[PDB]
Amino acid sequence: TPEDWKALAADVRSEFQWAWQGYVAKAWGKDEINPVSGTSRSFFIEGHDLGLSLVEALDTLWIMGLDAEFQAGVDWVKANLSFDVDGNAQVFETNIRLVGGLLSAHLASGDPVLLAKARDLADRLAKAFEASPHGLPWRYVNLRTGAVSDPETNLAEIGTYLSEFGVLSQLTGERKYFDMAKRAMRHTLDRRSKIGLMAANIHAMTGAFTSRNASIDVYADSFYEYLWDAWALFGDEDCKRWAVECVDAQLAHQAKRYDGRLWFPMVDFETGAVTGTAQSELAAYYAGLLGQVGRKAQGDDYLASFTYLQATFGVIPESIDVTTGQPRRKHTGLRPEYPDACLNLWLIDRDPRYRRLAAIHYREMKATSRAAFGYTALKDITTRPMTQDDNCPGYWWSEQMKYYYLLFSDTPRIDYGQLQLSTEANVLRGFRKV
Ligand SMILES: [Ca+2]
Ligand SMILES: [Ca+2]
Ligand code: NA
Repeated sequence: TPEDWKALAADVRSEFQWAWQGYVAKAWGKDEINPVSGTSRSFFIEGHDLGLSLVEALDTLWIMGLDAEFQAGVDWVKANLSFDVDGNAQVFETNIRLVGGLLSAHLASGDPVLLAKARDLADRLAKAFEASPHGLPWRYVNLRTGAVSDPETNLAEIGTYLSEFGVLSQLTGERKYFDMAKRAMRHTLDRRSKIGLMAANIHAMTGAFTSRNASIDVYADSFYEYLWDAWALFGDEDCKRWAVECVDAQLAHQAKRYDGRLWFPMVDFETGAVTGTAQSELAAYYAGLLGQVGRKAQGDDYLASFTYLQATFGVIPESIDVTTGQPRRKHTGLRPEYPDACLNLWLIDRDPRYRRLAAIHYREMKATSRAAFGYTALKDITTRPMTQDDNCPGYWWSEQMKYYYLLFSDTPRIDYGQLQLSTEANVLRGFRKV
């Protein structure tokens, strides 16, 4: 019997609403729910929660037509959320989760307060960029005082701002945000090796690389997304060029086959010698990026490596050894990158294969991660049954339930031709208001 995609979408929505009810009951205004114990935890600043999961959920709720829930969340933000806090926030996570989550909720609703708050937060983050003579952000900033800490940063944490900051520039009229984000990316691109790669680790004050490892994976990942995304969102010609050049260099020097499967291990950024054998589950975003930049066959080949992991292990292992294709770790982070890739590739030509694969992933999530008050990360994927930890990461609220719903629902609330998603799946273009 053919899959009833609309029924599956309705199931995703039902499960999301059920999870939201758990959040309201156990973690209202708090950063994350721990859905096994039915408690909450902080994310950015211990003991000074910022409603993280609530903010992350907002655009998802609106897209699903969970309007009462959306408005309850928006109304909480408007009454309660502020960033004048004497504590250190990680600049990267704060931008993609809170600035981006407020922006997508603003674009869905039109509510000016959500933009005001996004902009206030971005101005606090800007101090981290201003503290570097290169415009490379320090990793942490005190939200009240502007004091910075830890300049030993990485491509992802210097280069995952241009989508949110560029949208701020469009909405506010002030070019400073776009300019600040782009300058940091240009810094590392200008320091590409002769083979077109950047090392993943960089110092905000010296402006120099602090390792020799080029990566598509953790430390680097979303830098490469945001090059393409800035072309798509802003028509930036430099970013269009850079996106394709960077991916070309990765395909030339990092694409390696092991046991017939495509992987992208770390390599020396100048010599191309392989320098690692690990691949994170988090690398699966790259299958979608490959399609976006005009390398779809390569993207499908890379997706197939993760499809192998899903078919073999049920849940994709958090990290694997590329030389054996086996897990390196047994726990998980309830990770969204497989349906991320499926949605991004499906947006190209609507091939139902991607729906098939994402449905496996959703059903596996239901079979493994469901807990009393929501969905949780896993302790051990190798035992039967798989054992659970006790945490619903904030990104779950923005990412995989949205990906599944967008893949299955054909919702009239999104213009699928104009849809743009941040690395946190915040919708930054494509809302069709009712
Ligand atoms: Ca991401
Ligand atoms: Ca992306
Ligand atoms: Na969101």
